[PDB]
Amino acid sequence: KKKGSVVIVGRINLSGDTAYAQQTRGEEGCQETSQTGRDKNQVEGEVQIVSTATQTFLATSINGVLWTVYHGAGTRTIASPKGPVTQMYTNVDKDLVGWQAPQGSRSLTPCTCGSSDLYLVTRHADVIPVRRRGDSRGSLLSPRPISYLKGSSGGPLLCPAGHAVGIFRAAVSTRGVAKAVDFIPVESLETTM
Ligand SMILES: [Zn+2]
Repeated sequence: KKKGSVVIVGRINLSGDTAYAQQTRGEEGCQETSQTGRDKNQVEGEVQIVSTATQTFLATSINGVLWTVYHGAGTRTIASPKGPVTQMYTNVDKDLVGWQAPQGSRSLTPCTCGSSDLYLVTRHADVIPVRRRGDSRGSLLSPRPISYLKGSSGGPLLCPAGHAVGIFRAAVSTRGVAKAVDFIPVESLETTM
């Protein structure tokens, strides 16, 4: 057998004054699209909700590349209107993969602000303040159970101006409580590019 494609199943809408998740495809259509690799749904926005047959997570467009984590996507293609699209970037050492950004998506601009006051966008459209603590680390201003972050890998960390600062990769927790986050800095994306 052959593994299916990653499938865009929704998005995190950041266009207005309120952030909210939108679903664009149900479970049945997702499984069919994963097998065929043919997705004719219109794509919009910067942060996509994506799914395989077994996992769901996020993917974020930055600089014309739709980025996500290797531990979610593996080496899978992504479904597109013309069929499955092969990864343009794969780096298991960074837990990073990327495809060409879908037609209709909007790309975040890489941050050049040098700010340490960040915001993590989750699959439930929570915008979580995060204080940057290193090249790949930031602390939650309000810790919370890791349950609330599960499924948000591939989502963005944003600066106050809405630039992309990094891609959410892993949670740092003590007794099931997430106190910090580990992320792929945008500079690591820009180098890979
Ligand atoms: Zn910025």
